[PDB]
Amino acid sequence: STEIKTQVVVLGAGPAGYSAAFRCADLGLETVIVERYNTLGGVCLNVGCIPSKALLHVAKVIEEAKALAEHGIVFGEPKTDIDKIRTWKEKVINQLTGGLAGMAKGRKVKVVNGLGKFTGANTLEVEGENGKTVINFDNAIIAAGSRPIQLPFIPHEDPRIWDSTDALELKEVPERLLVMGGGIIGLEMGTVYHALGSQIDVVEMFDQVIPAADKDIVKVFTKRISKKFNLMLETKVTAVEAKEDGIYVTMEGKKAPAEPQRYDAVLVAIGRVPNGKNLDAGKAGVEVDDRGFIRVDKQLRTNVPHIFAIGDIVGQPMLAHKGVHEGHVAAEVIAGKKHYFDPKVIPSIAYTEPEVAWVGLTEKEAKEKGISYETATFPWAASGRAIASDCADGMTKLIFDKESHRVIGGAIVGTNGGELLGEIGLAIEMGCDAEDIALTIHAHPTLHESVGLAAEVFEGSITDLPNPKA
Amino acid sequence: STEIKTQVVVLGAGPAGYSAAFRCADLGLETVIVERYNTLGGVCLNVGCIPSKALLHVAKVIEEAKALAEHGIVFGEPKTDIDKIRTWKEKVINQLTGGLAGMAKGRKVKVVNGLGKFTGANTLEVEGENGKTVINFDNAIIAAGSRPIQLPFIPHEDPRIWDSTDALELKEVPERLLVMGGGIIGLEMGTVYHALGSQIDVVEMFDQVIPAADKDIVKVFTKRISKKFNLMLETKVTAVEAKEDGIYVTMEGKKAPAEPQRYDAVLVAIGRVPNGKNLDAGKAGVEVDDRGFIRVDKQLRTNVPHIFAIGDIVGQPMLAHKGVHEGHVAAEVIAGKKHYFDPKVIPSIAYTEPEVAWVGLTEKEAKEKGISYETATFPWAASGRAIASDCADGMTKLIFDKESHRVIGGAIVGTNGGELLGEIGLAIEMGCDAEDIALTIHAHPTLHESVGLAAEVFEGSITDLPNPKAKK
Amino acid sequence: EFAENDAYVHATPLIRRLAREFGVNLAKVKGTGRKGRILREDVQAYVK
Ligand SMILES: Cc1cc2nc3c(=O)[nH]c(=O)nc-3n(C[C@H](O)[C@H](O)[C@H](O)COP(=O)(O)OP(=O)(O)OC[C@H]3O[C@@H](n4cnc5c(N)ncnc54)[C@H](O)[C@@H]3O)c2cc1C
Ligand SMILES: Cc1cc2nc3c(=O)[nH]c(=O)nc-3n(C[C@H](O)[C@H](O)[C@H](O)COP(=O)(O)OP(=O)(O)OC[C@H]3O[C@@H](n4cnc5c(N)ncnc54)[C@H](O)[C@@H]3O)c2cc1C
Repeated sequence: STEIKTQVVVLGAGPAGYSAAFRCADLGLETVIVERYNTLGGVCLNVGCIPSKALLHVAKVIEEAKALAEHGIVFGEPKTDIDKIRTWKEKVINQLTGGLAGMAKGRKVKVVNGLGKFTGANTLEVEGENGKTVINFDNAIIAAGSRPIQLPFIPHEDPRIWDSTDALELKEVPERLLVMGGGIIGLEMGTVYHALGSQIDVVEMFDQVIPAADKDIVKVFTKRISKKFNLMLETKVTAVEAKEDGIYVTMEGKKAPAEPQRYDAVLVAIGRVPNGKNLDAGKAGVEVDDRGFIRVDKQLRTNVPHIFAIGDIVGQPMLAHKGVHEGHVAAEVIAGKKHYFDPKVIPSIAYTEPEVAWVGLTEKEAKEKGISYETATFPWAASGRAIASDCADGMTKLIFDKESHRVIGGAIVGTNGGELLGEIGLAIEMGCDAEDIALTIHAHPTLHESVGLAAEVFEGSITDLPNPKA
Repeated sequence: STEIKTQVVVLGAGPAGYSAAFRCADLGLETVIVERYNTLGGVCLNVGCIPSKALLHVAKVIEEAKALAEHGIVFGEPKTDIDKIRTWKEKVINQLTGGLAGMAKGRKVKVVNGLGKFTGANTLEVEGENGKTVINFDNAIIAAGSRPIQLPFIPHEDPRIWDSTDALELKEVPERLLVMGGGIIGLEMGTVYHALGSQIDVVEMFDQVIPAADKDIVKVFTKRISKKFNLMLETKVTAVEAKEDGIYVTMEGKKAPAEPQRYDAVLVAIGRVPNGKNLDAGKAGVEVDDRGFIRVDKQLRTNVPHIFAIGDIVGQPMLAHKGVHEGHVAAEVIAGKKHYFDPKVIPSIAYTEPEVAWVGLTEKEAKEKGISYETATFPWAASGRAIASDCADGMTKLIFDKESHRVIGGAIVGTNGGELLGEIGLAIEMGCDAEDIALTIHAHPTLHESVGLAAEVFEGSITDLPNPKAKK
Repeated sequence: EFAENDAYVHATPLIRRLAREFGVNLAKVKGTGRKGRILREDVQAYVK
């Protein structure tokens, strides 16, 4: 039994956790990280955002190489070696995890490996490689993240029923693969495996993939992927059975095939749930709600004043950049700064082909909350940059308060569309109106100039399009 | 002959002129465009920005496809059909030139084809496909653009001596191509032909390529292109002689070969000169300076109050988006609006590999102006997106006023680096504090979150990097 | 004292952090910047 005393213990080492710990250290606090896996970086680095972006980049090049054939540059069919692809994915991750371990050492943040559970209001017990460590803390930051949802009628134990982690292991390219759920994670993995040779089926219970994103934005994306995938909207899996020749999924719904279909693999990507029930947090007095979230205020503080919680485990949206910024505020508060986490906006990007990206209010949300709004759209069919890069179906959309003309949201569907979110996010945070945006000179020819041109549509000054507001 | 009267005549149909014409039309003014080429869109659309970025996108896919083989995705050597690439480039251009003609039709803006010259303060004459058309006008907007510099001792009439227009025509893939000039246009053309198989030499008289860009940004760029190009800095061309077996170029300077070198083609891309002397502008009383610029005030007026000028022809920077915005203001002023052209920023992008992009003040300009500044950089070696997209040598740089902490300049070097300028340019226009940028939540993992992270470097709050601004 | 009102919604992230640190009602701060924007000087002047 080892025993340790620290000012701050951080439970979990994903983007929220290690950002919190590193901020604590930089502010002079003695800090320990507890992490049950052998590397830092949590879900995002090891089995999430980073490996999936790496495989989506390979997928994007493969598709760009083929699109060039009509242009007079003819590549031969790519010879694939999924073992080398995997070994490169693994190299990318190890470079980043080593760099995290190195910054933890440079900041003198101790890393304790093993599973942590609260035993008192100031006591954390870790069960790991070195036996049990008892950690006495002045403050705790819970950052234990989330986990994939499983369905019970599914034989999840079968090695052909995948979660997102299985899909990112890249153990094989199944001839026919089903994606359950039209969420971003599922569509990204379908994008990857299609580029590698898989026939992709997608079953989604609602009337559109990516349900949070606006209809006009998703209409463009759906038109594209409806040629690469067989997409079953308003359809539900009603039973799954594992046989020796493949997994049999019977569906009920509009597009549901009559007969049980056969697949070589099934990716279950129907969402994620928080890990808040698995920490004995109640032994420290911490309130955990019915869904397993640990609720916090805008200083990321739980109902126990010296215990904070950050990242996926406190609520939606479950995204790495939210967790990172929450980790900074939690560390700053503990260090004595009167800081709060209250962003106007949090961006979301689907790294699909084309990308779908949005920030601030959607039209759905604006309608619910009763905001009087007006949209302005720039079609990429009029963008020389987009035509010259074969992405002319894209679209850039801004959303403005009708009366004040301030921007309150925006969205892009298109190749490299995610990178345009930076300007729109900043515009909302700075309180820009359409005129502020339209009058800023944007570089031509670029995709991001479509943000200024959308503002010009609203202002009635646009000249790269017909101008109905003249 | 034919006689026409209009409220506004626009001379030239590039980004500056057609934007001015269409804005005039939207403000209710009777407008006529004069254009010597067969299509609208000027240099940018027909022999400029648009065809170059089309070919650059081809070059970037070629090089990204080769780079994938080391990671287990082996494309065979690319079989290339030069004339099919020509056809595709022209299909891209024709889609936009048809769009501009359609929008001119819909706004009822007449296009007179031919070469226009002023004959009086209120009269312009055109010679073109309909013969002579004399155009009486209440207002004129001179938008006649610029042209490549030529040197007197260069035999430009040889088909192997190119300007940028020749280069975009894709006449042949020369085995050895000399690029004269280390500016943006010549570097971009070197990037295209290198990817098509040319060996590329670049000769630049100054001690760095892209002279306006900051030294630290260009250092990253120069390290990459030095693998692909023979870069000859502080070197000057002194003679060019056409022989049957190729073009022999004599150079002087630090890396000049003793012997004149043989090239299959020479691209002359040493800069551009305004067309202001070629218009008989003097016949309308318009003053043209000795460089050929038609200088204008903040409302785009020349010395003759009803005659405006916009775009390359009024001064540096010779960029399309400058001309577009000047075009809008000139039109708005003719329509009676108290509008001014005085942007805080005008962005610049080199679509090379990697791209070099900057906006606002450079460190060079800040030192000239005597401004107390601090830089903050985020290296892409620390970016998961850059690593996982195989472009980890990039860098993002913000420049802050040391006293006020407002952002006054930014720069990127990296793959897709140019698309990040939009956020930085707006941040400078809106006078953002470094904290305003830092506290804005940028999506992860992306290249553009490096903008936020660079602000966190300045603020001393960064955790994705060692923090030298941390406590002791 | 502090409230998440319309002045707070419109303010920049710097001013929102300043206002919340010092318990300021931004509706009572007169912005002297372009288009009524609330500047850091406005907030610092208001505390005294
Ligand atoms: C396939 C996939 C792709 C994604 N792509 C993106 C994307 O592009 N952009 C984006 O913003 N987000 C993306 N996400 C979401 C992102 O990964 C998460 O939002 C982020 O990792 C949350 O960070 P966190 O620190 O809150 O939690 P985590 O990173 O999940 O968890 C922290 C760590 O704590 C550990 N832990 C848990 N309980 C204990 C315990 N009792 N003791 C010790 N250790 C414990 C966990 O094992 C984990 O390593 C993706 C997720 C997935 C699955
Ligand atoms: C290879 C290359 C790449 C470039 N890439 C970029 C880039 O990526 N980004 C960028 O911002 N800029 C770029 N530029 C510069 C950009 O093309 C110019 O800044 C822009 O075209 C200037 O617009 P303008 O309307 O002022 O002039 P122009 O586009 O030159 O238009 C003037 C038009 O008027 C015509 N004309 C001239 N005199 C007469 C006359 N007397 N009568 C009738 N017609 C006349 C000309 O033939 C021309 O069509 C590039 C230029 C080149 C050469």
